[PDB]
Amino acid sequence: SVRIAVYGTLRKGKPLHWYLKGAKFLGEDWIEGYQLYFEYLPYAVKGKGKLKVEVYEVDKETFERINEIEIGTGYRLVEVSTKFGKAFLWEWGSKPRGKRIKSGDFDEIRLEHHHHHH
Repeated sequence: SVRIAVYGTLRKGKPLHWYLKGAKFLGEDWIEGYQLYFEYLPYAVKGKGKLKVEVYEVDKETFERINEIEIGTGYRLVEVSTKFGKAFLWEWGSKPRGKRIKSGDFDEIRLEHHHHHH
């Protein structure tokens, strides 16, 4: 069993969340020392600010499957502290791209959707 903290693509409702359909959701938390950027993909890089994450417990097979996904190419595995204990997080390994999401919450993009269609 591996504990992971996801801030983007793997979060509930996001493009790759189906990989976590069998995982156990522990709750959300905030990781200090990270900034969030978004172009076509979400990027968490070290910097001043806090990052919203969803923390899950996944089995070995599930973790290995996720860590094999092609899109994970540009991210590297790091460890972060969460209120549920240490967890792994996929940190973007290059300069971030796209606009900064000031709230540190990937859901800010949905708020934009809300503003345009509702």
